[PDB]
Amino acid sequence: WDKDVYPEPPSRTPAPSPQTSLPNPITYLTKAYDLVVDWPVTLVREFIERQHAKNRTYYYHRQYRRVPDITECKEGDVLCIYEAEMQWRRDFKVDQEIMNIIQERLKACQQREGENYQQNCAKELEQFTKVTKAYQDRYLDLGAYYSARKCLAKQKQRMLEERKAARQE
Amino acid sequence: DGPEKNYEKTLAILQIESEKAELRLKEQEVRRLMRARGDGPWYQFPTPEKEFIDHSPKATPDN
Repeated sequence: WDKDVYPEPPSRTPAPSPQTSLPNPITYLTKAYDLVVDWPVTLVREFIERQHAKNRTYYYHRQYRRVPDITECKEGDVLCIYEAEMQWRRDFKVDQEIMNIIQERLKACQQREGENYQQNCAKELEQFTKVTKAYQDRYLDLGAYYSARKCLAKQKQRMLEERKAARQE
Repeated sequence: DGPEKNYEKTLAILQIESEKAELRLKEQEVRRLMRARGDGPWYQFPTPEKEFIDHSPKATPDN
């Protein structure tokens, strides 16, 4: 729908270019299908659309504002920890949906490129592998009881490994 | 009603139970100190009564 989140290259089709002096049953069946099925269906949907527009109603998104993270939180203060764990779990669900979006992009690219996919579907491939490695360095080796504190301990161990690495000249 | 109710009611319950934990552990250490040393109102074990002593003049001086 939003073609910046869900990009779709334009469906360039070749002109028919026929050689036979003979008919194609596809096209005339398409005409019949249109003037039989698509016309009453479009009538019904236009009716339903104008009846929506008679009494239109709106809904919103609930922007959630940021909160003191758990690193700014004291050992034992259960209220701050609760709020921080909640915003973490929120971001976690959002990250899963991001990963789903990128997997969807990858699959759709694979299908449209079809056979010649392993040369011109590498962009979405790398955009999948990078975010995958992020998720792996962010949420992977936890368990069912994941939490902000566990992700933080993981990040801290990894930063320690990186410090010990860059210690080497 | 909405999410604010649940969120903030949870926060109330959390402060309640955290305070209760604090006070339970405090009560434990308090009882420990009061029993190890009788500085406090509790665990003050009884002593002999003072008012039933006779202070009057006796039959001998070196009572």
